[PDB]
Amino acid sequence: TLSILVAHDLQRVIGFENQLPWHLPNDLKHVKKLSTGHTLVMGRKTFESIGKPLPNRRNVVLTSDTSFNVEGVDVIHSIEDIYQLPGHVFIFGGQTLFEEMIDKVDDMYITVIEGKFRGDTFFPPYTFEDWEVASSVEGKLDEKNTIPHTFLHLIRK
Ligand SMILES: NC(=O)c1ccc[n+]([C@@H]2O[C@H](COP(=O)([O-])OP(=O)(O)OC[C@H]3O[C@@H](n4cnc5c(N)ncnc54)[C@H](OP(=O)(O)O)[C@@H]3O)[C@@H](O)[C@H]2O)c1
Ligand SMILES: CC(=O)c1cccc(-c2cc3nc(N)nc(N)c3cc2C)c1
Repeated sequence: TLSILVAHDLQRVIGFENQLPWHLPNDLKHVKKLSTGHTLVMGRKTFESIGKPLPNRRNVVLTSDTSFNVEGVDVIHSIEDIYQLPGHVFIFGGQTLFEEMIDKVDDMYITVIEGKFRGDTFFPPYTFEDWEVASSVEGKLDEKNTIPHTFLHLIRK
């Protein structure tokens, strides 16, 4: 299975100045639950933003930099390499990876952040004409999670 994993706001903002624009611990728990024991593929900027691989999954970084050889990370240099990765592979960002992969993936796990943030990077437009809502789950709000959000699993029709 090849899936997208993304959090985007009401206007599809995903990032600002190489960080996520919001603080939402519940989304990180969601990412942990979905991708633990599987594979994340991410662009170089996304990797540099987190600074080290996420524990307990295969971390794969797509970059043209042939000097990239980082402990605990596998490197790939072509989109085509993604198709050779075994098991459940999640396309993890950022904007450039999402744009390159949205027409190729089987499904998408989207956290819709129900607010409008300042962004400099975006998820590409998509239409529910093309995507079946396999599930839609409102996230719970509390002291540590104060922005409304919804977890959508979309499957290509
Ligand atoms: N909200 C979310 O779900 C989410 C998730 C992830 C990231 N983000 C945000 O997304 C933003 C970063 O997105 P971005 O588009 O600027 O960067 P990115 O997608 O993370 O990384 C872009 C880099 O990936 C490499 N790359 C992409 N396609 C390639 C290809 N076909 N061949 C070789 N290398 C390729 C290139 O690295 P080289 O230049 O080294 O060749 C390119 O400069 C940040 O703000 C981050 O916080 C948001
Ligand atoms: C430290 C850590 O796990 C962390 C910190 C800030 C942001 C993110 C982060 C959260 C994310 N959430 C979702 N739904 N999807 C992604 N593709 C994603 C990607 C990254 C990089 C992760």
